[PDB]
Amino acid sequence: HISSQQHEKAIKSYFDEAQTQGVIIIKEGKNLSTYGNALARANKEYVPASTFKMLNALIGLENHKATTNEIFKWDGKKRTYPMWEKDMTLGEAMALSADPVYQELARRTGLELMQKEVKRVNFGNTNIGTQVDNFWLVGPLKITPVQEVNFADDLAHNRLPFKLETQEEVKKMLLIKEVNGSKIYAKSGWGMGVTPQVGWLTGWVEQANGKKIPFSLNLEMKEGMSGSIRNEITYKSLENLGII
Repeated sequence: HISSQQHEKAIKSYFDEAQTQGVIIIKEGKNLSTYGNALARANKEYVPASTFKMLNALIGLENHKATTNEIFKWDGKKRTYPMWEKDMTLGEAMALSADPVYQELARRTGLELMQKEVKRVNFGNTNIGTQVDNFWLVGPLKITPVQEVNFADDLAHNRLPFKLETQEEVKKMLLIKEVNGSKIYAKSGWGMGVTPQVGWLTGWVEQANGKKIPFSLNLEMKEGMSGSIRNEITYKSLENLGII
């Protein structure tokens, strides 16, 4: 079998080769493992960016601000990315990380219920400030990679304080890959406002035999970089560890 010195070296190298700094936390049962080329990022706070869509969806659905088949219409105004200029369900908006749809959901939820719910779930530092529609991009909401992997663990196991059905509905939105009888569920994130910029991929592997292994990748994104680096580093890491 492969030494842990070798696993640690290989996974550090994936971050080194992307010329970034980052950490990937893996949780097996109750045990947290930190890998990568910048381990001390593990308990530093960063903005959640689009990772917050997972919780935005849980809250909106739990509180009847939307259903999973409702179509959010594009209002016809130019959006940052052309793929966002279409009508979509929460689930399609989740896959495209369409922030305008999630901003609409946050506004339906409203600042007051959003604050209560985020406090109730104990997400990150739990502060959302005064603007219901932008608190996940440039503050004041922050969260550590450890807190992200613990949130994933909670969602993967239906332990968050929302109906089981709400959790299943949001989980069905998060399937991003199947790989040898393993399913990967995750939400990506790219905070382009903050400096430096933060990249996330937080989720879990559901293995053939039913076991769920949560992970959170957290790295620095730079002007040169492609978004799929987050996926590539993650898949390479989970494979190196034989998780997938």
